[PDB]
Amino acid sequence: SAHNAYNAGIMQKTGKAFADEFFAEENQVVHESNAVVLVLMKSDEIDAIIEDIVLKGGKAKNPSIVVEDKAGFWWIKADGAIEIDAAEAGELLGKPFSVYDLLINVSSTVGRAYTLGTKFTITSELMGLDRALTDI
Amino acid sequence: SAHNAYNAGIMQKTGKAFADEFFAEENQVVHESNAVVLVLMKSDEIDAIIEDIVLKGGKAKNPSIVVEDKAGFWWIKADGAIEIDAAEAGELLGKPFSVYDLLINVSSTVGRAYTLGTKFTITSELMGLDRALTDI
Amino acid sequence: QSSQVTKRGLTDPERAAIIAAAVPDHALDTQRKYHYFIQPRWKRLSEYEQLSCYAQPNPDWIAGGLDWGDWTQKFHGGRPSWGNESTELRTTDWYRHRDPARRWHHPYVKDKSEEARYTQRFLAAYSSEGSIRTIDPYWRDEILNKYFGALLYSEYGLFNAHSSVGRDCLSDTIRQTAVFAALDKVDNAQMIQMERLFIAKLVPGFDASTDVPKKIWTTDPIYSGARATVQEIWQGVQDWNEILWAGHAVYDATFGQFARREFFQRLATVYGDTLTPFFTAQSQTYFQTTRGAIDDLFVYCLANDSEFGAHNRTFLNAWTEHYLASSVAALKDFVGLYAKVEKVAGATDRAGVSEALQRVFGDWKIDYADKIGFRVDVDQKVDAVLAGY
Amino acid sequence: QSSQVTKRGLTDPERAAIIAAAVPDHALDTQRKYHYFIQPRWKRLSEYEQLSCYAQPNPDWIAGGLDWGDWTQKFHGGRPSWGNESTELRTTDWYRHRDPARRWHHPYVKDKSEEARYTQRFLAAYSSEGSIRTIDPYWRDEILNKYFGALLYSEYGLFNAHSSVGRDCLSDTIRQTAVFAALDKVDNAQMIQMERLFIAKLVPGFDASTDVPKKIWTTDPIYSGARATVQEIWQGVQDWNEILWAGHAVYDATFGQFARREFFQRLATVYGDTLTPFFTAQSQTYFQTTRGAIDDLFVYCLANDSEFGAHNRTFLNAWTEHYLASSVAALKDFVGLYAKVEKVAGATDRAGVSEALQRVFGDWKIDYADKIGFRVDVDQKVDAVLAGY
Amino acid sequence: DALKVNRAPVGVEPQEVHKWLQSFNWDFKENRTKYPTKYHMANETKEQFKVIAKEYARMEAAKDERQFGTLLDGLTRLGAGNKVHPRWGETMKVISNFLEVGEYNAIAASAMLWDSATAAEQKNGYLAQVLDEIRHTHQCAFINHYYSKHYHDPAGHNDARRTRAIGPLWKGMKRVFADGFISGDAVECSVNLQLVGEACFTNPLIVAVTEWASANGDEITPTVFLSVETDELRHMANGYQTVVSIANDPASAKFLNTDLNNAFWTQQKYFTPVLGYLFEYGSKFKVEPWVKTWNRWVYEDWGGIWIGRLGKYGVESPASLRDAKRDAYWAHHDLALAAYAMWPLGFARLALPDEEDQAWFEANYPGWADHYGKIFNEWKKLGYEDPKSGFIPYQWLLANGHDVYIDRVSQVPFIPSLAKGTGSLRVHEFNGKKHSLTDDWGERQWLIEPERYECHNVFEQYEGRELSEVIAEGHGVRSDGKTLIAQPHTRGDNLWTLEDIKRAGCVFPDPLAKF
Amino acid sequence: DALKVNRAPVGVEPQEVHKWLQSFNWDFKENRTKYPTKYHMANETKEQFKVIAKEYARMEAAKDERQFGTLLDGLTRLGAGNKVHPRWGETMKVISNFLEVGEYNAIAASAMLWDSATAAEQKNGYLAQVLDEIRHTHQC
Amino acid sequence: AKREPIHDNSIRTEWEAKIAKLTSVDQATKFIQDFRLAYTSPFRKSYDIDVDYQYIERKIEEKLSVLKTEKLPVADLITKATTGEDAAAVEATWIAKIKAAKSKYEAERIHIEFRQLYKPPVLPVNVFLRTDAALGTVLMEIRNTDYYGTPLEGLRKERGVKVLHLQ
Ligand SMILES: [Fe+3]
Ligand SMILES: [Fe+3]
Ligand SMILES: [Fe+3]
Repeated sequence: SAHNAYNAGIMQKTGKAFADEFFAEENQVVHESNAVVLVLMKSDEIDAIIEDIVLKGGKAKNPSIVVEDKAGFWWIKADGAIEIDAAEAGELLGKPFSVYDLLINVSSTVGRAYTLGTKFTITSELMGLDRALTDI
Repeated sequence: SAHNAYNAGIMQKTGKAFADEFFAEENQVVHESNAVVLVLMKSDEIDAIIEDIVLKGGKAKNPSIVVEDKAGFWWIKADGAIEIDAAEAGELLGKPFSVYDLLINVSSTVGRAYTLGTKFTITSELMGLDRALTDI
Repeated sequence: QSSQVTKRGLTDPERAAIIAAAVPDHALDTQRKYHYFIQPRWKRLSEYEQLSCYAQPNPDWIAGGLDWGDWTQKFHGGRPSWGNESTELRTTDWYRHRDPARRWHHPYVKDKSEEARYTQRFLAAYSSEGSIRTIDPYWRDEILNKYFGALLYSEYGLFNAHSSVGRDCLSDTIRQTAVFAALDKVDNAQMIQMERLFIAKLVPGFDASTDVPKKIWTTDPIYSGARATVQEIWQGVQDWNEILWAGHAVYDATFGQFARREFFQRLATVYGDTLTPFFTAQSQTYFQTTRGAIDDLFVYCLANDSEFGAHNRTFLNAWTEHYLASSVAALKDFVGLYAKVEKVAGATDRAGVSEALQRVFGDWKIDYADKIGFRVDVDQKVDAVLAGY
Repeated sequence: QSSQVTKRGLTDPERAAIIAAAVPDHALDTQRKYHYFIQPRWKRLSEYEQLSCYAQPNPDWIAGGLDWGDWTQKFHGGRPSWGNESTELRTTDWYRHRDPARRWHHPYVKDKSEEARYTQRFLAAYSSEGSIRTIDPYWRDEILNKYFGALLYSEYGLFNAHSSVGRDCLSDTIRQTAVFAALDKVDNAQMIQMERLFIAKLVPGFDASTDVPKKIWTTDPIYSGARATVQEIWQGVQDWNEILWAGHAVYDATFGQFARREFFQRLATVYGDTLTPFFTAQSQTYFQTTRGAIDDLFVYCLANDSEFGAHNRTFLNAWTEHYLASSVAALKDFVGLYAKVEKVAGATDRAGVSEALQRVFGDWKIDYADKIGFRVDVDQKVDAVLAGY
Repeated sequence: DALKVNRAPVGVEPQEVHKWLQSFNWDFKENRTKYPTKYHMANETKEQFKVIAKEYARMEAAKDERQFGTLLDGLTRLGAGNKVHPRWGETMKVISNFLEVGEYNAIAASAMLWDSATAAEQKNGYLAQVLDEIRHTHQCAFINHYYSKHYHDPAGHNDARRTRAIGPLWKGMKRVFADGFISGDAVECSVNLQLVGEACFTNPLIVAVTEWASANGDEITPTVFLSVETDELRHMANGYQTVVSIANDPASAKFLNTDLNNAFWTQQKYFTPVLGYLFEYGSKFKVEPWVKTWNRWVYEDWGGIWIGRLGKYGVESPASLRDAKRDAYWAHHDLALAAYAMWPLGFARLALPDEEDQAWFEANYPGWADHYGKIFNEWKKLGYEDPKSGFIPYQWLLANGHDVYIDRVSQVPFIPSLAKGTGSLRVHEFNGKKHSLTDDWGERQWLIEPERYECHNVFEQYEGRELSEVIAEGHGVRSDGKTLIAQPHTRGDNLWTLEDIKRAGCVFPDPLAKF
Repeated sequence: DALKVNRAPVGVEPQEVHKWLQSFNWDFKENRTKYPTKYHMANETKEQFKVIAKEYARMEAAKDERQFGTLLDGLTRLGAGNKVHPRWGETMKVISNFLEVGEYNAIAASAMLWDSATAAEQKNGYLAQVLDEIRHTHQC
Repeated sequence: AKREPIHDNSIRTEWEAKIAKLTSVDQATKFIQDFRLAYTSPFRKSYDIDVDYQYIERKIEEKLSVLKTEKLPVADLITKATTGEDAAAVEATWIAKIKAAKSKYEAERIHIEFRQLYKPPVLPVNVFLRTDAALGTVLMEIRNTDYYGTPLEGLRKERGVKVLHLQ
């Protein structure tokens, strides 16, 4: 879990300590990561999804999820994949809510993200290469 | 003009001075007024209409107009009548603007108010009794 | 300016600091679901139910009410603000109705606004297209202008029948259903007149005034049974359940559906009318949305109320007997219009009109009659109407 | 949480006080009209012009540009990011075009969203109405399913012709006009397939797959001239003015208008099709909105450019000669479809088809040909098409 | 022909359709209103706003999108729902849910007026109002729904359609903004609803309140209420059109001024004390003295611009106006005594005026400190806020001879031994039942019309029952089943429970038993 | 027949239409991109977001209404436009107008990619981006 | 007195037991008329069950209404009062009585009594509402004529109250 914090690892160092790790020779190539990053714009609907889906059922199925408050948006990082069912969001909110309505306030994806049925998924998997995309 | 201020007349007195005028025998019946009161909800479109129509052309044709800032709304009082042409508002704003769009942010009328063509009018006149309503 | 310019507590540094010091650091209750105690009709409480249910302040002596005591002010003589004396039907809970489309005010005007603006874009393009050129001018000036124009008075009469319903009915979801149904009916009347005014701009000397349609509605034998039923439903009764049931589930579902869909819309697509089906697309959509809600109120709920279902069907069957006879009469007058149009096999010949009546009456039997136990012989009603052919 | 929770300068008392101390008590300029220097086409600057005009960073060596110098990075070999080599036509100012509907992105998606949602409400009601029951099943399964279905490939081909236009064209208002025109064409293709999928849910064993329509488009002689013109307009040329003019002002205004309005929409309203006119209402509305903008670009502006009008008409007349011949050929193949439908006098007989062609070609002459000086004999083009009847 | 036609783009604008509306009605002998009325509305009345159904929806949907944008997007992202002063977030439980019943009953009232009118255009103006009042019911609901989700105390925001039934203030709201709109002569209802209720009292209740809301940190209420009143102004026109439509009816000369004065007194009897109580005692930061707000909006502007201008057509300045002015100065302070003393029957948390509130009251209402302020400060010393005090001021009033009565007509409480506003106690026996009346205008209404005014009062219903059992039965508790929704302070600790109420031993008496 | 039919309410959802998009392209020898490239994009590529034109508009218009609500109604009434620190209100002159040119040129770039692709679904993903970048030009 | 709870108490439970024993339209009509004469309006005979009579009244109507649909022919539901009288005849009769009234005190008593005797389910809803509206129109015209003419001291004596206190 703590490896997915915004300020994990090198980010906790300041001053010279930061610089020496930033310029270390091990850190001049990218390091493959199994994480995904999801950014949700703050709104009435999103704040309910955060509290009653992501931080309850979501964290239960994926204990690696970290959610951070960045004032205008929620920053979310997890191992592997995050999944949000628009049909469950609609029941929580009490109003019609398709996957396209969910996308109204999904603001960024660092990962492979896709829509299938009522489900929005952001995954570390290389969709279209390692696993095929499908129709309904 | 100063007779149309929100705090005109008795409203400037406080304490006992206010009470004695409020309970004076002359003030236990209503006094007919030739004024109209118009309340405009604050918004991007309304704030432009206030500055470039009401406080320029409007006050030129009717020097009795007083506009006061009541935080969420503009309070406007004038002698006789106030008139706003939606077609002039649209040219100022650069976008389609009917009389019905103008009504989106007109919040109160103390007076006889009506729509005819592109024009919204609030008047002291007793429309339908002293002067007839017409079609286009 | 003469008065203080008020500082906002949200953004003024001083006031925001004072407000921040007074707000507790924790919530004082954890129940955040607005009117959490409404019983949901579906899997979870909907926003439509939350915003609507129990806004009506009924006491416990009106079935389902949560309040107590008498009203504060009644009519001269004692008529209560709302009361059980307003209808013959009875129920264990007047708040049990749900519109299946879940329309509170915002989705309702949102949808009609889409239709409002798209209609004007379609008219501007239709005028630029010149598509009026292919309409049979006899259908246009004779059937459309005069007899379609007269149908607006049926829609307008059904609209006005809702005035006492909107005052008298006994719960909030029923009242929303009734008011939206009323506005859609007067919308239909205004749209028919919009079409006539539109044609007047494209065809010189086309007269879009209502004078002729009004004369036809009031004096032409073709509409005499319809006008009589509508005048009765509107001004002859005040039981608000009787008005809704007679208006929508009998008259409009039989005569109304025949006139709008089987006559004016269907025959538009034999005489080359590309304009009228755009408007009937709206009235028919409004008819099916209204039907979903009437069905829930009368068929699903009141006819099966655990204590009063059979009691309620007694009145529903009586009403249906009376108003279906009026509607059959109205259709028998109406089918005389077919003498005024060119005979097209399978459409305006006897076999065509007979199949169209089998559709209206057979649909009505499945949609309504079977579900309240009303026994009807479709063939017998078809033959009664053809008597006027 | 691991990172600071940032205090908002709008509402935090400390930060708001610091910000308030730094803001001056007076404005530093009085000019508040965004891009006040755009020359307005109408009485006053519109928001559409303010948000669109000069977003394209053209230098002074592309007519109308406000910037200077060469591009920072060009293609291998030297092709410029944008350049005069992209089209034969010339003008004193590429920014002079205005869409008369003044569509920037928001009004565009606002209007299409209304059509999106209303369409689904209309389909749900149309299915509940049972109105499919009155459609001639031969028109339904033979003409509609197969030949209307194949027309989606014409719309889809015209959509794809805009890909290089969207990359190559030389100003911001032209690019918006072209992209919106492209989306409306692919919308038309998707709507035709939506209708077929809808019918499949109501009529068992109706096959809504594209297999048969695609075979008809690619191999049926009825569409052979149309497919050839569309393949040419799409992949045979890259002058972006030639593509827009050939695509919308010649091919789609002649063949396209005949196929959509005079065949499929008009004959829907002789064979009792109450469903198809709902969809053609959209394509025809999209056609007239697109035409307003194409007209401004080519007819009002480029054909009258103060320095290049006659130069530009030279190319426009040449293009028109070539693509009108292709479109006449395409219509001559297409009218063979009339052999497959029942002969209705004044509609599908020779006199009917002749009047329909007089409408398309006569409208096109007023709308387009007269205005660029192109000489056309309507009667001669009607006769050339009837040769295939 | 089939080849030539004009192909310029044209549509049909709303006012072109509206022109033909008057001709939609038609004559038959049964075409008359179903409702009892002394008046006849003229057949040719026209309406001031030319609205048809399609343009109605277009206009209202555009108001909604901007409002729901501000609420669900911008203000939620700013966290605005919990940036309100607690006194004001509590006051909005009452303001928005009480206003809701007025919005709801106005649906039925306007439909009754639509029935009364003969002119199609006049029917159409009432019809638009029928639709607006549904909009406003849902808008008031949305305020409390939004506060339930985002404010630190959702109790009472989340259940007022049932918890309002416990207390006495709700009864008075039902008279002015529920029964008063729908029970009576259609024209009496019209003056109650449109000419007075809407054209006069919603200016303070809906417009002027937004400045008080903003002062106290609430930007939710202005967003919605200022949009509510955009519709309200078309209802002010409806009320005026009612008057126009009966102006040539000889019945109006006989009756109108009596219906107008009854309605003006009905409305003012509740709103004059209740709004001033909620504005001045339910806020931390005050905008201006309530009596000045009333002067500006009620006496000078509404009275001069509506009533004064109608003098030329027989409308008189209401005879009850002088009594209303005394109420505008003192009656809201009178009501505060009753509201604070009976705090456990409410559904909102209250705060006694603090040292700087008290300075403000005394400066603006000289004599407040020696009458009301002395009482509030005594109650504070007796333990008003402290749940271990066993002190509830209603019994302190009783112990000192300061009995509370409920007006049988208006349902407004009255404390004759302490009141400085208008009124005096009349206690009558009639046919074995005792009745308390409190002013000359309401006593006349009851004496002439006793079968209109049979409303049970809280003392009749609760007689002999202990406070905590009434609250429990009414569900006046938070989700733990024991902490009261209502509280006598706005702090986050030391909340009162049912057992703290029970310890006080408060039992409802019959106040008229002594007579 | 002309009397019996199923009358349950049905529509057609966006993903039902999208399923048929891949089959909208067709083969002819001149069907290849107009632009110079060293690469060949595979004919069978699928897209991650199943968007059609009508649902594109519905989704984007709903984003717009909430945004323009907040800006033109709520933040204007609060006076937010002049509550910014001067350094930052100056910086936004540069950030928003410089970003604007990226939003604008991305319209043309995505159209060029739409030309490069052979798979209709891949064309469709670039096409949606063409429309978004117009949106973003107007937003900046 | 010590009231019981509001919505569930021994008074309402006892009256529900009585109501459950009604078995014929004739018996239930007499029951509901006696109840309404006894316990409703300012001229009721007893205020004893003041806080419960409206709920009890609802339950009597429910029983009478069901009995009507079980035992009466359909045509009777539409055209007759459960007293057996013709509904149109009841209507004409009571409008005649009120229009012959000479004071507001006679008019007021006629209207209140009509409601006590004929409130649904006794009379059919459509006929009842129409008659009650006609009666109320007359009552208002009488009462609202010269409304402020009589002083309170006079109205108090005309009404017949026992004045227990005047401050
Ligand atoms: Fe309202
Ligand atoms: Fe209102
Ligand atoms: Fe972008």
